[PDB]
Amino acid sequence: KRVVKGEKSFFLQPGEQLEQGIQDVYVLSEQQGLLLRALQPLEEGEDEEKVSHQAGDHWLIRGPLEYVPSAKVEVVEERQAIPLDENEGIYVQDVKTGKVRAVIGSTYMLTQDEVLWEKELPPGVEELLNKGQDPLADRGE
Amino acid sequence: KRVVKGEKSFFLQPGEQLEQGIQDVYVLSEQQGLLLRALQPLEEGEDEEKVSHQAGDHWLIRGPLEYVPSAKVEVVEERQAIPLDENEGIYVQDVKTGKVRAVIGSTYMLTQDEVLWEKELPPGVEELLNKGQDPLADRGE
Repeated sequence: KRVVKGEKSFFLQPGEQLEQGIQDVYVLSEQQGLLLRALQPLEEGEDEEKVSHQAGDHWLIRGPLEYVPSAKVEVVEERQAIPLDENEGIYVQDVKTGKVRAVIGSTYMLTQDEVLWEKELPPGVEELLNKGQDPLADRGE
Repeated sequence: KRVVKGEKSFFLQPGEQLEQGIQDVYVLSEQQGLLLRALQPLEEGEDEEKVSHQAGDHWLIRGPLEYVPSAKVEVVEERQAIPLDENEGIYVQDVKTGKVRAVIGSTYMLTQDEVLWEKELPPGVEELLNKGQDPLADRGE
């Protein structure tokens, strides 16, 4: 395969074929991210540094930038951040280890190897959490 | 593409085409603003300074001026200010962090990365806020 991008016009020479038509590039705000897996060992030096991936890896792409998918890379998931007030939070689980924790405070984008963990409650505690906002008359009788 | 603006008349040469017809420019009062996103990295030095944007950014355009959209810029939203008396206010949320606050006083235009946050109340408090303007006879019996 061969990936062609940009303001460019050309002829499909005989033998060639477009894979999935004319596709449009991924522009991303700083509230948006891409999860994407490597099919083959690759080297992508977009900036001065060089990230080197293995043939099964994942990584996350976040920020305000325009990304065109390489031929060796597969896009897995589109991510957004999660907006959190101070004294709000969510429970995330690092599935590489298992360590579920609570991230609380600023807005947060789950990185690679993180998934949302549900917290489960004993029977009747959930009915007491919401009533306790103003349980006045209940407290009365 | 190519953006043509002004008192000007010309012929569409063969091959060319207008995108969406003859369009009219955005004139804006100082109570009106535009939210608009960058598609590609751009440089727009309208004044002496130079704002440099990335390929996913947002920014806000406010004031009394006439704005014609560039080819690299996309208009996202038209904003107005919100008129506020002293000791009135609204709850806005900076979604880049999450920090919901209360802006109170002068009239206010939500900048980039701000959205309105709803404040929710316990059951029965809302019925007591409005009755307390003159709760005379209720207080009596």
